[PDB]
Amino acid sequence: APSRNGMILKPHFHKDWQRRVATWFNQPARKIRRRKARQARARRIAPRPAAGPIRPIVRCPTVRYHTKVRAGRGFSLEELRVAGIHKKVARTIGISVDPRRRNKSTESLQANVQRLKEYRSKLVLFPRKPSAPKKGDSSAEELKLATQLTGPVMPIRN
Amino acid sequence: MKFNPFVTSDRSKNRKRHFNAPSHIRRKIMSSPLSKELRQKYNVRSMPIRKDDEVQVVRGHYKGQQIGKVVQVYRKKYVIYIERVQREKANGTTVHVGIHPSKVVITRLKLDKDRKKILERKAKSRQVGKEKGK
Amino acid sequence: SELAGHQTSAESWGTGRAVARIPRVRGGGTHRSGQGAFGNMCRGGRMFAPTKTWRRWHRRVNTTQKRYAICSALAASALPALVMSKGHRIEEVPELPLVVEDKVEGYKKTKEAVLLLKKLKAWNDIKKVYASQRMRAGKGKMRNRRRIQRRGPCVIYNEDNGIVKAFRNIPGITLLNVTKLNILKLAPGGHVGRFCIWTESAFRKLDDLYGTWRKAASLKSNYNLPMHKMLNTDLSRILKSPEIQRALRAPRKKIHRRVLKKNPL
RNA sequence: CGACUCUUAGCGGUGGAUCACUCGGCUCGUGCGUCGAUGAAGAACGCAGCUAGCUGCGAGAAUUAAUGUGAAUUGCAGGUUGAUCAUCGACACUUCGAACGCACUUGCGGCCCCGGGUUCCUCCCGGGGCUACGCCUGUCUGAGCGUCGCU
RNA sequence: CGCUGGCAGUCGGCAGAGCGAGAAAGAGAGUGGCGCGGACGCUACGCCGCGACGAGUAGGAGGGCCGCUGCGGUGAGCCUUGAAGCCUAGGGCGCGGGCCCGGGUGGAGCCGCCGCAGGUGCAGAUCUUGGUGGUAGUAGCAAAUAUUCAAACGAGAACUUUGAAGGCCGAAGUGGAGAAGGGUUCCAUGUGAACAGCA
RNA sequence: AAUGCGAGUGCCUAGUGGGCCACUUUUGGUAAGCAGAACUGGCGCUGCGGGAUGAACCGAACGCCGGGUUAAGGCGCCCGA
RNA sequence: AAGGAGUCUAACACGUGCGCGAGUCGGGGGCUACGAAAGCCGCCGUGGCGCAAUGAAGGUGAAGGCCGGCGGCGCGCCGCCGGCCGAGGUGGGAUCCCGAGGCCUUCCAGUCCGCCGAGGGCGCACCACCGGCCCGUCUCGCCCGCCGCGCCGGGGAGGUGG
RNA sequence: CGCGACCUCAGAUCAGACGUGGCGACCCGCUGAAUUUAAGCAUAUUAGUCAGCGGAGGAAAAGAAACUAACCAGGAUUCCCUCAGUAACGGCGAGUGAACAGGGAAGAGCCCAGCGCCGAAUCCCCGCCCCGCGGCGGGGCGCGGGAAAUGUGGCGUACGGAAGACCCACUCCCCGGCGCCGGGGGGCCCAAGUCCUUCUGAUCGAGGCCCAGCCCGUGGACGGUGUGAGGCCGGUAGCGGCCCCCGGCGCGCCGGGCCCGGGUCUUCCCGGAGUCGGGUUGCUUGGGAAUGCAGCCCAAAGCGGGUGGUAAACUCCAUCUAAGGCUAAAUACCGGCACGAGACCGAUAGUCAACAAGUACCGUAAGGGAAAGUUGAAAAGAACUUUGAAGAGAGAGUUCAAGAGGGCGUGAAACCGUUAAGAGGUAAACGGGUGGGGUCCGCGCAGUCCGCCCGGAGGAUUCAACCCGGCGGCGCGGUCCGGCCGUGCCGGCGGGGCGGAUCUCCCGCUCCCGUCGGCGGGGGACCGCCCCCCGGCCGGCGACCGGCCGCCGCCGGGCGCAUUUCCA
Ligand SMILES: [Mg+2]
Ligand SMILES: [Mg+2]
Ligand SMILES: [Mg+2]
Ligand SMILES: [Mg+2]
Ligand SMILES: [Mg+2]
Ligand SMILES: [Mg+2]
Ligand SMILES: [Mg+2]
Ligand SMILES: [Mg+2]
Ligand SMILES: [Mg+2]
Ligand SMILES: [Mg+2]
Ligand SMILES: [Mg+2]
Ligand SMILES: [Mg+2]
Ligand SMILES: [Mg+2]
Ligand SMILES: [Mg+2]
Ligand SMILES: [Mg+2]
Ligand SMILES: [Mg+2]
Ligand SMILES: [Mg+2]
Ligand SMILES: [Mg+2]
Ligand SMILES: [Mg+2]
Ligand SMILES: [Mg+2]
Ligand SMILES: [Mg+2]
Ligand SMILES: [Mg+2]
Ligand SMILES: [Mg+2]
Ligand SMILES: [Mg+2]
Ligand SMILES: [Mg+2]
Ligand SMILES: [Mg+2]
Ligand SMILES: [Mg+2]
Ligand SMILES: [Mg+2]
Ligand SMILES: [Mg+2]
Ligand SMILES: [Mg+2]
Ligand SMILES: [Mg+2]
Ligand SMILES: [Mg+2]
Ligand SMILES: [Mg+2]
Ligand SMILES: [Mg+2]
Ligand SMILES: [Mg+2]
Ligand SMILES: [Mg+2]
Ligand SMILES: [Mg+2]
Ligand SMILES: [Mg+2]
Ligand SMILES: [Mg+2]
Ligand SMILES: [Mg+2]
Ligand SMILES: [Mg+2]
Ligand SMILES: [Mg+2]
Ligand SMILES: [Mg+2]
Ligand SMILES: [Mg+2]
Ligand SMILES: [Mg+2]
Ligand SMILES: [Mg+2]
Ligand SMILES: [Mg+2]
Ligand SMILES: [Mg+2]
Ligand SMILES: [Mg+2]
Ligand SMILES: [Mg+2]
Ligand SMILES: [Mg+2]
Ligand SMILES: [Mg+2]
Ligand SMILES: [Mg+2]
Ligand SMILES: [Mg+2]
Ligand SMILES: [Mg+2]
Ligand SMILES: [Mg+2]
Ligand SMILES: [Mg+2]
Ligand SMILES: [Mg+2]
Ligand SMILES: [Mg+2]
Ligand SMILES: [Mg+2]
Ligand SMILES: [Mg+2]
Ligand SMILES: [Mg+2]
Ligand SMILES: [Mg+2]
Ligand SMILES: [Mg+2]
Ligand SMILES: [Mg+2]
Repeated sequence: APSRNGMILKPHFHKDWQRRVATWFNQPARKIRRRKARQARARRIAPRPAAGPIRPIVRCPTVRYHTKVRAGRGFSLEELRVAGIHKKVARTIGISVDPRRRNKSTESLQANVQRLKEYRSKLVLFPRKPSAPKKGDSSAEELKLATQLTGPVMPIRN
Repeated sequence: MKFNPFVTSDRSKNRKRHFNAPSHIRRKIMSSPLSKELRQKYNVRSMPIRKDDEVQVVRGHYKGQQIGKVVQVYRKKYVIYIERVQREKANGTTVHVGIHPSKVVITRLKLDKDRKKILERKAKSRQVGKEKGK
Repeated sequence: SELAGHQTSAESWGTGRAVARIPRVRGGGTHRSGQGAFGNMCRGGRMFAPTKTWRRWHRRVNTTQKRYAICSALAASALPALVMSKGHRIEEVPELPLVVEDKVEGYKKTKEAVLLLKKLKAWNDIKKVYASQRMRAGKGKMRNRRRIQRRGPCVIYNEDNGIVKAFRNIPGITLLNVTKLNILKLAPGGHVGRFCIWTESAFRKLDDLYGTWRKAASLKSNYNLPMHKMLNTDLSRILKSPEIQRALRAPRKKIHRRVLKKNPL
């Protein structure tokens, strides 16, 4: 029976909700597990960055967010083709690639091309054979100063 | 303070593992201190007690300057029977009064091939700790 | 357990049979036969409103109030009467913001810590902790809370070069980093005024963590010290000031008790 | 005064409350996350010097071997080249059970190989190995007035 | 309950001790004609003074230095020179909830204060479980004709055993054998604790 | 105009929603300790003195006490007078 | 004798305490024995709620007044460019401001510090009312704009619904 | 007639393999209610939930768009926050109820069929030789056997691909052994009091341990030991040690494979059918002229098809490529193994089960299902004497204690026995008021002290005042010298850090010819605040003072020799 004044409330507690109750008492336990897995991965890829491959400059759709910019899934094949990077070799040097992306504009395309060029200038590439250097790789003075990057590679700022 | 996450501080768990310990664990549990004459000679503070050890009581009714051979090491009630610590029953038959090994101090060890090795292991591991401190 | 008191199969005998209509255990040649199964009043059975795991155990407190309580607990530790009323034996302590030098962090033996606490005249608090070590009262002894004592002085350090190992075996001594100050250890029991021993590298970062009233905190994003509701709090000196005293009426301190009415007739 | 009855106290019974203990639960969290035709889970029946239950084990039956440890087990007897415990990687593991020769009475077989019997002559007895269903690949033996080719 | 009353003025030899009185306002400043002394107070969430008032079901609110259990602090708390619990024709306090001492019993832990938390207070629910009364040494040990004498064993005999009687079942039996079911109840010896509603 | 009294205002809100009795007015009914209304007071929710007894009648409403005096009733004895 | 019955979670309302304040909140994530705690992040404030309402919706979206010059209507109005003033008023209203005069010691003038006070004011919050503005809708109407001169867009006055 | 192929189909205790069943907390595929709510009830709600059935794994499932969107566009799946109790569904009642965008946790992509080109270039099995040999593999032979042209393998898959030619560029990828180089499991061990007095039945209690403040402490967690132990013992701490086993991370070598790419033109090729889709029926969904699924009927196309949240026609757009397949992680876990912890319960509680508990017992059965902890520190568990047939006693003895005597810690209430006291014909009990008798208490039975003064008997190493030294208080020392602070204020031929939606030499990259314009990036200037040095006042030192000086107070030591002062 309703009281004098109040809301008409519709609580969704008419099923057997007490069977499917999810408690969060293992939340500080899963945070430590995720942190230990993150640090184990970061030690497994020792000079590679801990965040992973570099993500491209991406506009957001759906007019509430069309002014912001974001990290996307991968660089498009048009962007890699203009930058001069083969699509099956880009994933070996930490460039994230997805083939689904299109390039409607020119300004975002050239921005991601410049993004690829500046990452390629910053890439310190170790020889495939450690005892013998190769042609397209870094010299020995840069490998001894090569460290591990923390956080996202070339962070995206509005 | 204990920092090992795999060692328990639970009272019931420690009481359970103590009172349901296997016999070779009860041997290490039922250890006795050495006298100060043997301590300076062997550099060993305590040893597990054996059957043929001469030992001296320091606590209870039977404490004094008397030294007795262990009659037996009855590890089921966590206790030893020593040579002259005994009690007359009603009928006149004497039975051994049990003393805990922690309330009794060894004045003479029974030296076997293994118990020399135990003293040497304890002495080496004490001198490694002394060298680590120094 | 949610199955407690409900693992039985039982149905009420109903009216008739001169029994009180409670559910009863089905059949059998045993003691548990028509014996009363469900309900809070019955032996065995299920309790009234069984406790559930999804009770709100945790509370969240606003960050500004947590910092405000940290500031109030820290400012109360530099006052004499408030640390005396916490019971800490500090009658021979030379200064109440007890600040020591930075070689204290390089201590690695507890003998150095004990000797430092004796030279700072703080060892009488550890003696009071030793005198206050006793057994607990009640059911906490069989729930791994058998021995209780008194919280002693708190030692605050900037960097750890062995000071936690040097001090951690002394009963009552707790160690807190400057950047990780805990209200639960700065004011144990909810009462302000715990005795604190600082180092100078510890003492020179409080103006960086909290700021003054004109310079904001540099290690926090945007935190200032809270404002005072009342600047001069010594209302005795406020009240017997000539500014206030001239603008008062005369005090009417004469007691006029009741008059016994005599009959004039 | 006495019997009986009522009240209170002392002491004694009946009863097992209260309190103090706790090798037990409940809840939360972590790591691992592994059964079976090479016979699982479950069940039955046995096994100890004196042994009913519980526990452990399987005719090698409160255990064998190996390794670690190092002088006991124990309620009573009996007897360091390693007693007892723990680990367990070797060996062993009765009957029913998906349960497997046919059935479920603990009944009836069939084939092969051995030992007594006999002196390969089949009987009889004892022992051992095979003998379930479905299905995959291959083999062997076949069927068809199925489609043909040739004598 | 109201006076949304009064008291920071304990203003002391750096002193002058007051604001109850019918009549808005200052015991105001300047400018010219010896003896070293003086109770209590004020946990201001405290203390003090005047009046008026006091019923209570359902119900609502406030205060509990009322009570139980556990946690964070705190009593340089209590304790084998005796804790908890229990008993008491003992001494008391509080309107009350309740509490503190004395004696005895007992043998190992317990409490006060400031906060926190709850599975936190019983006279009832034909409440649950366990225990015990009156009834009450009462109802009752009454279906199927019946027992008696002597002896033995034994601490003990109406009931056991043996003998002598008197009886019954009276061949569709109170006889002699099986099936189902039972599972050692069969047989020998010993016991008389418990059972065989007397023994 | 007299008399008397400090008022005004806003939220949240339990319980209740079977009633009954009496003077007067009054409907149906032969009538009812019957059924149904109006007004006010009670009982319910409330003890106390009296009506011997007593939900409602008369008096009077209640913190724990001492002294005095009354109300409604009473003052042969029970039983104060 | 013992056990024994308004509990826990979620949602909402109102009151109360705290912190910050047109903002506030890390609850999710990440960094770095008690501690599964505490601390920190600010280009982790995404996001929630509040700061703007109204209409079914397309949509729209919260003072004006005076003066000078110009154009039109026949001294006022409308439209058009420049200047200045500017967030309403009436009544009640705690508090606060001024002060005619006065608060004694022998007697008058006589400055400063206070205290009271006739009368007069600025008026907090809040209430009643009258106006004003925003959105929907109705009625009466005359005008202004240009890139598309139009079944275009924008405005005025008077009621009324939120 | 016979013989030989192929097809289709049989039988074998043929040779070699595989499946069955269990558990099932979490997962996948079906099937599937009614209690209940709607204050009735039938649609709805309960709820795609309980029950039923099948199938797995350490996770499962899902998963690299026939997608979201309508934007300046994003870009596999799974999970968290928010969207959101919203759009929407609903006797539009009760109630039900998503998705996108955004922020994160994690992040990984791929392979066929077709279409084509390569001498079937491919795969399986048996015999022998040597090696590996405890997850049955490697090379070498076999005029050995099969599978496969009704299509195996290599290239190749929607992100395009293939082939030829032109150019540029590759000499190092994978696995298996041999042997060598620095996390997990197990075993053993490592500090310091039984030091002196003292309580006890026993101490782990209490007191002390000098100037190494008893000793150790990277060890003061816990447990045991005759109460309550850092130092008696096991342990605990420690990037502590020693000894085995397994695995990972690497190097050298042998036997093998693989004999490889990128770019611009040119010529070719390119897709999954009783499936999409349509009608209808039934279930389902928030999905509403039909969200998904399924039965029946109809039944495709290739500038095609699907989607574009209102049915339909026309016309543009946008976006994917269905009808084939694989894939870790973040996520779930009341079952199992092994652990740790607790503001939980403390034997009528907590699991039914602290104990010979799914046991005893009941029911033909499916099933139902208890009760039940405590001697003592140590059995030292009561020898022996005596009565009785014995159970039972009486002595004696043990123990600190039998007032702990084998269901024995503490031992309440109800109920009963006895002793003592009091009482008794209106059942008992009760409230108020006294009285009497008891039991104990007041450790009652000559009755309170305190201050001042006077009087009388005494006794001190004694008063005031002065001297010296120390300490404290106050000081408008009108304004003494020196410091410190200021949620104080101004200045500067001052040095610096944060912030700004105040402005502007080199540098990356970009359009047009080393020239010439926009934009990503460090200075540099400006402004605000703060910090540190300088001068000035102001104000404080009562949350925050030092030295001299002055006054006062107190202490200690002198001097005071007693008409002072004090003591009983
Ligand atoms: Mg209501
Ligand atoms: Mg229960
Ligand atoms: Mg208690
Ligand atoms: Mg009695
Ligand atoms: Mg047996
Ligand atoms: Mg062996
Ligand atoms: Mg061995
Ligand atoms: Mg048969
Ligand atoms: Mg009242
Ligand atoms: Mg009593
Ligand atoms: Mg509780
Ligand atoms: Mg009761
Ligand atoms: Mg009778
Ligand atoms: Mg017979
Ligand atoms: Mg017969
Ligand atoms: Mg009998
Ligand atoms: Mg009536
Ligand atoms: Mg009333
Ligand atoms: Mg009345
Ligand atoms: Mg009458
Ligand atoms: Mg009276
Ligand atoms: Mg009368
Ligand atoms: Mg109770
Ligand atoms: Mg509020
Ligand atoms: Mg075969
Ligand atoms: Mg279905
Ligand atoms: Mg209904
Ligand atoms: Mg109903
Ligand atoms: Mg119904
Ligand atoms: Mg199910
Ligand atoms: Mg299966
Ligand atoms: Mg498995
Ligand atoms: Mg999978
Ligand atoms: Mg998505
Ligand atoms: Mg919302
Ligand atoms: Mg309707
Ligand atoms: Mg639904
Ligand atoms: Mg999304
Ligand atoms: Mg991320
Ligand atoms: Mg092919
Ligand atoms: Mg694709
Ligand atoms: Mg102990
Ligand atoms: Mg001591
Ligand atoms: Mg200890
Ligand atoms: Mg000590
Ligand atoms: Mg030790
Ligand atoms: Mg040790
Ligand atoms: Mg260790
Ligand atoms: Mg389909
Ligand atoms: Mg259905
Ligand atoms: Mg439905
Ligand atoms: Mg369209
Ligand atoms: Mg449409
Ligand atoms: Mg596909
Ligand atoms: Mg697919
Ligand atoms: Mg798949
Ligand atoms: Mg923990
Ligand atoms: Mg139980
Ligand atoms: Mg109990
Ligand atoms: Mg007991
Ligand atoms: Mg005793
Ligand atoms: Mg006892
Ligand atoms: Mg005890
Ligand atoms: Mg007892
Ligand atoms: Mg009597």
